[PDB]
Amino acid sequence: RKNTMDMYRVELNDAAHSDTPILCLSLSPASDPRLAHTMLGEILNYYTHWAGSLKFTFL
Amino acid sequence: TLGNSTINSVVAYGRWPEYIAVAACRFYTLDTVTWRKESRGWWWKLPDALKDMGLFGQNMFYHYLGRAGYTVHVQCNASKFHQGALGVFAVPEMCLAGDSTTHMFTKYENANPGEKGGEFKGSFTLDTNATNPARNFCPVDYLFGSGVLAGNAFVYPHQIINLRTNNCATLVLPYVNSLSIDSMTKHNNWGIAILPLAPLDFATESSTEIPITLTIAPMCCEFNGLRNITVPRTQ
Amino acid sequence: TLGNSTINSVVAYGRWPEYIAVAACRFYTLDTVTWRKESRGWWWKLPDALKDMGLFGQNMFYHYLGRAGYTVHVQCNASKFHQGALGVFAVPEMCLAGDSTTHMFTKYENANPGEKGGEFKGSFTLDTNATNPARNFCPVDYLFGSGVLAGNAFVYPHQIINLRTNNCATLVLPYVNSLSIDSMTKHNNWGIAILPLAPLDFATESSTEIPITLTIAPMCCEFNGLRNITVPRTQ
Amino acid sequence: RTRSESTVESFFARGACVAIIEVDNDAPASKLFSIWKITYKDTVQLRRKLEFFTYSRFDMELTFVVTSNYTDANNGHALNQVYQIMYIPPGAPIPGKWNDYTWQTSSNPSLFYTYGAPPARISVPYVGIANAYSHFYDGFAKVPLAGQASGDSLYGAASLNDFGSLAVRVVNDHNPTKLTSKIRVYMKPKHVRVWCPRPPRAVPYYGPGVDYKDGLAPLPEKGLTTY
Amino acid sequence: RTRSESTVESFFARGACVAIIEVDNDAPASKLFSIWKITYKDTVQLRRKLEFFTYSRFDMELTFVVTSNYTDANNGHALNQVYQIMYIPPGAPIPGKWNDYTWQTSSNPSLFYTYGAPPARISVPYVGIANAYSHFYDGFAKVPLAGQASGDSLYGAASLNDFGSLAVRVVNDHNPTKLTSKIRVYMKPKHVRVWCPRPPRAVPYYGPGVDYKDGLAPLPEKGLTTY
Amino acid sequence: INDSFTEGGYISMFYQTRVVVPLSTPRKMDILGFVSACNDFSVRLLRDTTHISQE
Ligand SMILES: CCCCCCCCCCCCC/C=C/[C@H](O)[C@H](N)CO
Ligand SMILES: CCCCCCCCCCCCC/C=C/[C@H](O)[C@H](N)CO
Repeated sequence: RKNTMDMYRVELNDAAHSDTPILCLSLSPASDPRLAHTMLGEILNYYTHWAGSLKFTFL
Repeated sequence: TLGNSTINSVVAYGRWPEYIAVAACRFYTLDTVTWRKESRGWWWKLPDALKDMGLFGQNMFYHYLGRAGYTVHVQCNASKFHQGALGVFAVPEMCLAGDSTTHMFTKYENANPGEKGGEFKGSFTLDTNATNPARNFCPVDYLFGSGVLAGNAFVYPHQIINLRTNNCATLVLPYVNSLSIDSMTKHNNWGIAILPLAPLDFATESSTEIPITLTIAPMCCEFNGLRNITVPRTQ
Repeated sequence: TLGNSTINSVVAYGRWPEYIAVAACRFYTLDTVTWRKESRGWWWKLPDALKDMGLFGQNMFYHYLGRAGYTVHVQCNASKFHQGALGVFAVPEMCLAGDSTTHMFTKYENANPGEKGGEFKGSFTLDTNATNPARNFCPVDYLFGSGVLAGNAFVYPHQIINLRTNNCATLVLPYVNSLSIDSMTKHNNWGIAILPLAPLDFATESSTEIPITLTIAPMCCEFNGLRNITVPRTQ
Repeated sequence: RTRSESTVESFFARGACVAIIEVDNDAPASKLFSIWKITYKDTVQLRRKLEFFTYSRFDMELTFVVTSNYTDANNGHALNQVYQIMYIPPGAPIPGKWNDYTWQTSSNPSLFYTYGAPPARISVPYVGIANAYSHFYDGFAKVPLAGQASGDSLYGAASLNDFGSLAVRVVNDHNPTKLTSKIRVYMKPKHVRVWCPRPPRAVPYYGPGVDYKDGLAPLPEKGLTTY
Repeated sequence: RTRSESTVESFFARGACVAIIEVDNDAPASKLFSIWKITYKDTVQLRRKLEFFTYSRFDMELTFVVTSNYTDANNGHALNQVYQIMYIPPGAPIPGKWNDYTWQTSSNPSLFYTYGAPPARISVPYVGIANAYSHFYDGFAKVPLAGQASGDSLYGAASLNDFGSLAVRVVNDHNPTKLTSKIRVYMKPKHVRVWCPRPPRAVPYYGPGVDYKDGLAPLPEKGLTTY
Repeated sequence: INDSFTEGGYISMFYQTRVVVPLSTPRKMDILGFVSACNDFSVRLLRDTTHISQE
């Protein structure tokens, strides 16, 4: 999936309920490879220190 | 929103919870149960169901006296092509009938199952093992588990989840007791009973199952009598 | 009196503890140590020493961030025919020297012993086991365990227990840190060091031993960042 | 008699040597560029003065004294050298070669020094991520958790004293002759505030921590009843 | 916590290397003078920073760092060199020889730098013929017309980013010995205004346009359910 | 950068209930994630990035 459009899609299905996680992310907005190359991460990689709240939207 | 936890409503007896700890009292999600076509119903006891929930259980077992109201949120979604109805009842002093010829013979470990709770039965079975009795509840659904007609259970605070209309129920239960504060390990102030009023059905499928999830937040919590930790016997 | 716990005093740096939970923060008694003629000294770390103390330890391990001051009460009584003196020192960021040729090689389980703490040594011993290194502290008493002369330790907040004068010491330590609040499991804000300034003696007895008891109450406690429980690795 | 010269400001109002960074100007056994991690614990005098206290805030003044010499006699002459000193804050790409792209220093602060000029000098403010610098940290960066194999971080090591590095090179293309240069770094704290006095170091330093190995018997012999 | 260091001014307030112009001081295989067309697209760091936006206005500060060296050992000594840097705006005559009349620079701005002096520096205002600089131009300089043979201009190329060149020579008459010099050009935008933010470049640059050829798989592998 | 002392925490997603569809409906579907900073966000100490290099 990496380096295609499929890397942006997380698949859900209608299977029976389970307690397994759907996705897992580290709150490292500049060094986690999944957040580093977003606009936020790109801006952060020009600086050394960051502080403040984050917003995660899921569609 | 209560604490760091976030997300019609019925306030039991029109009385919001009130005071006569703070971090510990938040929404906790119990284990999901599976609504099938042949399901008879489920029950839980409060505060028993929350006894192993983070700091709230620690405060329960570290104090002699505790009191709390609750906010119970039942979640159950299906398609527009599903049908079925659930009744969610909050019963103060929800005593359940036993299974033996001996009165009040249900043991503590079975009367306090925890977040898993128990299930209603369709009929009454008498436990005959005398050497090793089960000493468990035998709650019959149409007797509402206590020798009363389930049709009249609607005198209790309640909500109805009709699959064609809504997918969630919210009950705000104030602390109800003959005392201002009691022992949370000796006494369950509330019981939650969920009965299928209309059986679950889905077109040309005798296999459909849908999950039901309960999320319960204690409210207006008070604890008193700090001592060493209580460790109830388990089975 | 702090909570249900009840009973000169020195306020470290003249600053009383202050805010930037409430039941959990009370006096707790650690295990008693035995002052002998040949004793070299004892040390503890705070909040490490209180990590298994009722609800305070639960709040420590359930939250990401915590802060607290302390009230430390050292208790040691003897007769009018005993002699000896103890120095009780409260050291912010009490780092102790290790035992190996590798810098900063002391492992987490040895740097956080708990309510038992550790003891000073009279001389420095270098751990030579390379296959299975001990990775423990080797604090020398006259070096105050950190490469400084113990005689100057009196620049820290301190009390002296002179057996002919007093039998107890009380230190009120405010929260001291470069941050407003930190991780209580990663970082020890305070260290307590007790050194025999004058050796214990009793007439014509080369056997006398007397107990020393520490009672510590956290104060002005704050916790933030409730999540699942932290379970540190043990040895 | 006033105490003007014993104020904390006056006590630290001196440029102290903290590093000698060595570089070479030679055709590519040599070191065409050097990386120095920024710290005051490579030397002893300033470290001992600072460790009188637990916490501190201050701005820092850095001065660079540059000296150079030929390696061989009558091997030839050389034109005046230019030196680049690039600050690499933690996370920025680190040079791996004398000529790699990182020296373009589009966002990194950089200093170009001409040999024979007066020592270079810059100032920086208090840059700590905490409210003060920690001279001592009694803790770990990671807490090892049950389930983890044999969270093994070093005792006392934390990123609260991670300030990046200095990368130093000679900008000139390499002479036919070999030249060696040393850049001495001098630190001066300014506008100093300090907290929690500690007893001074009594035995030789051993590593960046408080560990001791040798010279544990500092005090001499002196009779009790002898003046 | 203020955002003073993330303002557009602070983001670009750095001297970035954009060119290394090489010249020789030798008797007339050598290059006695060099022409460099003025652009920020020879390097990557400043280009990537600027291409966060579509349009910009700013003044420019140019700094010149000059280094030089002998080519042969013990070949002899040399007297201190003087360098001429002449700005040739588009249309002005371009030098064709080291000694041609154009170096008289009667109307062209010129800079004479003495070796060993601090790096040279000039400033220029916003000089765009449009109301802003265009980092991206989605068009052609010529529209090819029916009837024309096989108006063939390159895609994206327009004279709105034509700023002339720098001609660099050594003013001194040629030594008996060969000397090589490099002039590094550092750009700093000032009083910056920017418009229309764009996503940053994700793959290696390929030419002055937006074309890409290599390194098209930047992102690494990372499990979906792995922190 | 990745540093233990300044670690941020964990973001996770779970099924509260399951996803339910009727007949003649796709049983697999996609979600997409977006991230941004809030108005209290700030940064310090400008530095060069590791996301661009020149060869
Ligand atoms: C452009 C030429 C280089 C100029 C930039 C120099 C580096 C910037 C300063 C980084 C170092 C911060 C000051 C250090 C403070 C001490 O290490 C603390 N007391 C550590 O506890
Ligand atoms: C007399 C010594 C030489 C001094 C004169 C230097 C040349 C004058 C400046 C010409 C260059 C204009 C500034 C360039 C701006 C960027 O290229 C634009 N962002 C292009 O989009």
